[PDB]
Amino acid sequence: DFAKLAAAQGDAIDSRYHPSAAVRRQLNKVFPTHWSFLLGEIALYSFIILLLTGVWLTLFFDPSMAHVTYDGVYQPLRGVQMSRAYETALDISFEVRGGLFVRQVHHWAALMFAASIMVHLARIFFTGAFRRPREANWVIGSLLLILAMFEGFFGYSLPDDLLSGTGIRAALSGITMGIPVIGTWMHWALFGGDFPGEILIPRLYALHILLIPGIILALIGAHLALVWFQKHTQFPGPGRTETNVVGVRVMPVFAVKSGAFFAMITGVLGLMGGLLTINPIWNLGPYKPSQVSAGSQPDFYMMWTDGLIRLWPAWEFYPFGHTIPQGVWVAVGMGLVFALLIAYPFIEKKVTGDDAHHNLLQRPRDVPVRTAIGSMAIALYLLLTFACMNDIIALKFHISLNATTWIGRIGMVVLPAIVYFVAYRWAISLQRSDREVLEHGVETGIIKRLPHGAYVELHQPLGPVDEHGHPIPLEYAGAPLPKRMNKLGSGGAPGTGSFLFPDPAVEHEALTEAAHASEHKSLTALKEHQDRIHG
Amino acid sequence: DFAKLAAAQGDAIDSRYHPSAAVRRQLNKVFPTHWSFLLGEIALYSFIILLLTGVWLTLFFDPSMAHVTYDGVYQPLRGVQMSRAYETALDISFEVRGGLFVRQVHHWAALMFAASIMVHLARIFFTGAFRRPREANWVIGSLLLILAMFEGFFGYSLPDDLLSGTGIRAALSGITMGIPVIGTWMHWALFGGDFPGEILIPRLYALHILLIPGIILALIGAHLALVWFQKHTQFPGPGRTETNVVGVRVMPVFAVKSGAFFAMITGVLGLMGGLLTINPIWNLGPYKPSQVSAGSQPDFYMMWTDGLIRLWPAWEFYPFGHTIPQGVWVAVGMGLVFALLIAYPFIEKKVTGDDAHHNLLQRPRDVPVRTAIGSMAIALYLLLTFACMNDIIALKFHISLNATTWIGRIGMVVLPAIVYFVAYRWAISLQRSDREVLEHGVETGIIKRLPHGAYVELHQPLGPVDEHGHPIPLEYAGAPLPKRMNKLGSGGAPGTGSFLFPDPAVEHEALTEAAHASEHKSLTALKEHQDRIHG
Ligand SMILES: CC(C)=CCC/C(C)=C/CC/C(C)=C/CC/C(C)=C/CC/C(C)=C/CC/C(C)=C/CC/C(C)=C/CC/C(C)=C/CC/C(C)=C/CC1=C(C)C(=O)c2ccccc2C1=O
Ligand SMILES: CC(C)=CCC/C(C)=C/CC/C(C)=C/CC/C(C)=C/CC/C(C)=C\CC/C(C)=C/CC/C(C)=C/CC/C(C)=C/CC/C(C)=C/CC1=C(C)C(=O)c2ccccc2C1=O
Ligand SMILES: CC(C)=CCC/C(C)=C\CC/C(C)=C/CC/C(C)=C/CC/C(C)=C/CC/C(C)=C/CC/C(C)=C/CC/C(C)=C/CC/C(C)=C\CC1=C(C)C(=O)c2ccccc2C1=O
Ligand SMILES: CCCCCCCC/C=C\CCCCCCCC(=O)OC[C@H](COP(=O)(O)OCCN)OC(=O)CCCCCCCCCCCCCCC
Ligand code: HEM
Ligand code: HEM
Repeated sequence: DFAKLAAAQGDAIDSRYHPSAAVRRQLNKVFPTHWSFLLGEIALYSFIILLLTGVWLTLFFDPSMAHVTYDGVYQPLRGVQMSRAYETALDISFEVRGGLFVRQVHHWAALMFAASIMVHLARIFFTGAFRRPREANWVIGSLLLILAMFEGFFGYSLPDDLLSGTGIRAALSGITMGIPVIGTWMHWALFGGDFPGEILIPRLYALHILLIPGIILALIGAHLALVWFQKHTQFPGPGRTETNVVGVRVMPVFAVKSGAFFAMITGVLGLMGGLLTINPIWNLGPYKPSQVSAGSQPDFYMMWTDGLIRLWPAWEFYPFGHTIPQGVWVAVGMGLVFALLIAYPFIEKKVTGDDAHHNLLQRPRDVPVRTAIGSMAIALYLLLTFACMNDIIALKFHISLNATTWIGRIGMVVLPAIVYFVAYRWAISLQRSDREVLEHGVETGIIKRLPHGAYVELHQPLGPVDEHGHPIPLEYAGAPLPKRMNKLGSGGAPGTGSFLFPDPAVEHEALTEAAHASEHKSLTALKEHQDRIHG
Repeated sequence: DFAKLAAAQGDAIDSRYHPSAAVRRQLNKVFPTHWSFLLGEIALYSFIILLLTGVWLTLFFDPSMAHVTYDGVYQPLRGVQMSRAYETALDISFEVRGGLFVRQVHHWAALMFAASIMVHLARIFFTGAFRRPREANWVIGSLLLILAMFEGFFGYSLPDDLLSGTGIRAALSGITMGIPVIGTWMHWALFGGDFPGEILIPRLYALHILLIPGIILALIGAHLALVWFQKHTQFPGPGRTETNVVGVRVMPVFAVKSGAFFAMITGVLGLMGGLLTINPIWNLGPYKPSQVSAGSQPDFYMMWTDGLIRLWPAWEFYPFGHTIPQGVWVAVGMGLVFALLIAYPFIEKKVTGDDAHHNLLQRPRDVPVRTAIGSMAIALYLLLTFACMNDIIALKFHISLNATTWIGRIGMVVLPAIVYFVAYRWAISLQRSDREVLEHGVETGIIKRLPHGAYVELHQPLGPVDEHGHPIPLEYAGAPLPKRMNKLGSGGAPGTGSFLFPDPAVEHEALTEAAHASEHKSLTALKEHQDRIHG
């Protein structure tokens, strides 16, 4: 008797505790059903997959520089001096069933985690989901993005490898040791001495399995709690105002679709862990200071820092008996990037002057300057990311390496400006398109007027029509407009039988009539709620 | 203008978010001010200190069996093959400033964590805090205790040492291989091979710094949330009923005293880490299968399992072509111990019939059978612990080793019975003493009657006095009774000046009658509330 068991367990729960009111509040909480609001959920799900795979990896990984001859199963690396970290990473890859798959899906989950954090940041920045409220949420999210970047940096550096060890030698050692006043002191305190210090990988292992992931988990908890109790903002729409949340309740629809999205995201990650090879450490021999490859790139999230290193024009300063290497330039650049990213909402509010409590998002077109600035920043980030890849770009796409380097150098001041101007004008022209649609109706097929040979597009007004043909122009309301009769009630009722065969006419008529009635009911409910709110 | 800054920050917080009602609820939450309710806080604080010191330790610890010659500073161990784990533990001890202190305070915090968990378990069990509302809390707390025990095991097993290594060899390896159908398979899965498998310490390091601490943190969060929302139970008292919490609010008093208690617990643990030497691994050479020591004990929280191993009388069964060693006996014993501990509240309610919502604690004297059973269990646990220590007990206290082993064997069935009987009768006699006080008043000095030579103790009634000398007996209300006029309004007004010199008589009188007024005001307020609840 499952129903009896469920009722008895509910009574027991509500007797031991009294969670009825709180649980009802959680279930009734309304969440907007916009697709762009699942971008953060992508990052959350990738983080969960990262945790689950990381536990499995920690069950088999041994962090240490203690030198060992492989004497394992991978023949091409046998009798070669390697660290225990590399040896156990190879053991995971080869001598543990499914270990290669687990580590590959872990690395793919890391890449998706970074990418989805970046996409979520784009969404919130361009839709203005940070101003007045949620500004602290944006701040902690920026901290979270930085932590994710460095977490992946320590992760793919964890198995002592030629590629990743070269990346460590470049960034962690050179940049740290070039910093003027305390650079060498930070280097020696991180590495327990010179660069190959015997504690680097154990320290990174601690940082990467417990310390940084613990902070990421705490900040994700704060992030989700803030989103939960500072009700999710929504785009302007029919019944959507600054003092309501139009969407679907947590229990029936939102919960099921979020769980299904989690399932699909982990399916994509597993498919890619299987079908696509990520970080073949067996190909990448053990780290040796004397050995190196030509690629020498970090993961795509640190690729912009690496590209900054490559592009910056070798400017070094030599004060009285001292040196200020080019590493400090990139270090200060990263510091500025992170400071600006963290402090943007406060910078934006100081500049514009808007401290009003904003709960309705604004379409990126409706804010030309901010969308222009975001496009400029994304252009700079892409420029740096491809500058880091200039080696392979030059190799495959036949362009001289010096040409790629100088293309990056010139573009990082030219391309951001070009993209800013183009994005600003593009946003304003999207606004102009919205206004033309508002004042003339949607466009359709052309008709030749009866008496004379006039051609008229035969528009379709979106609002009340004046006594004569032309309609009364509507006022923009911050919400998307239908620019194709395609997406309106025009040519959208195919025979509802099947792909191969029809259904009985009675069933088809019943189905289509019921669907039309449901559409009428939904639109009327939205219209009446909107009228009640604004009247 | 700190006041203005605080006001502006509060307004900004209440504008961005709306935490006014929730924060007021948290601040106004009332917590009973009984000392025994700080026992769980002791464990929580020791856990926090454990986290803080463990992060520092992981910054310097390298888990690996990779063999290395020390070549450090510690002269007595130079050129000796040791695992990198032992080498880095020695490096923490000697070659890191304060690393010895940090690891010692970490181990002392582990011991205090186990001890305070045990004391808190005793408190709740004997006071009946596990009844209907909080059996789930009891269950998760039992899981927490088990996790704490095993994490301490893995923690003092992390630095591969002679003592910890032989303890691992005995408990983990032997008792795992002993298990009949899957013992050897479990051993091979855990160690990745034979006992000295080269993944054991990395696996334990992961389990100990990330996995088990994560589960313990989640369970402590659930525990504290349950205590917070299922308002803390309280002992019977003047104004205390099953539907109220008499105590102090969170903000002014409880928060301050809890923070101060955490400070003092940290101070005790730091003082111990300084003055008392805990696990001096340097005296203990690196683990070798051949080297041994006479002591060979685990930490006190696993000493009971080790004592079970020692005492259980070598009963092995040999099915058709197989063996069932004596280790499986102890494995089943531990299983039974944990099962009974976790399932006691449900066992208690099945036995007694209590399905009532209990919010008033029971005095251990007021619940004899449960008090007797708890005393019997504590006696068994102490017998097992001292049986594990029987080696050192025999060495120092001159008792034959065989004599101690057989004392343990006989007493593990005799001492539990003796302690059960004694505790049951002791509880009933405490009840009898309480009723004697209720019916005769508190006892005082003797007086010789005027006409004849009778001697009367000159009692002091605690309630209304009959028309004649003898008082009207009061009804027992589950609250402690004052058996000394010491603790009542008698002999409690020393000169309030100072230790060496007096104060002006006007000041002394003002202070003393102010205190008298305050204490009688408190008594009257409690009395009025008690009368108001029913009257
Ligand atoms: C399994 C099992 C319990 C087997 C029996 C072995 C055993 C514990 C026998 C009892 C030990 C005793 C009390 C020996 C003294 C001789 C004796 C038996 C006298 C008769 C006992 C009796 C009924 C006396 C009447 C009055 C009475 C109650 C006297 C008790 C006297 C004592 C010793 C009280 C304290 C109890 C106690 C600490 C016993 C030893 C237990 C342990 C584990 C001590 C651990 C310990 C040791 C071993 C150190 O060397 C040490 C060195 C430096 C700093 C700290 C320590 C430390 O903590
Ligand atoms: C970026 C932004 C919105 C900024 C707001 C303004 C602001 C506050 C700036 C503060 C700091 C400064 C100085 C920033 C300038 C440079 C900068 C952004 C530095 C930090 C870099 C960083 C940590 C994060 C930037 C993240 C971001 C939003 C990236 C664009 C990602 C998005 C939304 C892409 C569109 C979504 C989508 C369908 C993508 C798939 C289509 C493809 C393939 C797009 C192109 C593409 C991309 C985007 C790669 O990242 C990439 C990496 C490695 C190999 C190849 C590719 C590649 O082909
Ligand atoms: C060789 C080898 C080892 C292979 C394995 C690889 C490995 C190591 C690990 C991966 C293996 C596993 C275990 C994969 C599956 C992971 C997993 C749990 C998937 C669940 C998805 C699934 C099976 C769905 C079935 C379809 C179905 C009926 C769905 C509806 C019922 C379900 C499952 C609902 C789940 C709801 C859900 C995702 C809860 C997540 C809980 C968390 C952390 C947060 C909740 C939460 C969410 C989700 C928000 O979006 C949100 C947005 C704004 C503010 C707050 C929140 C918030 O608090
Ligand atoms: C990849 C790209 C790089 C990354 C890009 C992200 C960084 C933030 C982006 C842009 C910041 C500069 C914005 C433009 C600032 C406008 C200047 C001005 O002239 O002030 C006019 C305003 C309007 O006032 P109004 O009553 O509307 O009158 C209309 C008059 N025509 O005045 C004010 O309130 C504000 C005056 C002071 C503003 C100070 C803002 C900067 C604070 C320091 C942070 C560092 C900035 C880094 C810059 C890159
Ligand atoms: C929080 C976000 C995280 C990110 C972005 C991340 C990223 C990465 C990446 C990219 C790798 C390289 C894998 C490879 O090269 O095969 C890695 C390795 C590893 N990660 Fe993480 N990780 C995260 C969290 C975790 C967690 C929570 C754990 C433990 C529970 C963990 C444990 C490990 C281990 C043990 C390795 C070494 C595997 C190997 O050497 O192949 N990671 N991580
Ligand atoms: C939660 C309860 C915990 C308990 C009961 C516990 C217990 C112990 C004990 C008794 C030791 C032996 C120390 C020595 O022999 O000097 C130890 C070692 C260690 N603990 Fe834990 N610990 C806990 C949590 C943690 C956490 C959270 C971390 C990491 C953040 C950690 C990291 C370590 C490390 C790295 C060692 C080895 C250091 C050494 O060998 O000296 N512990 N643990």
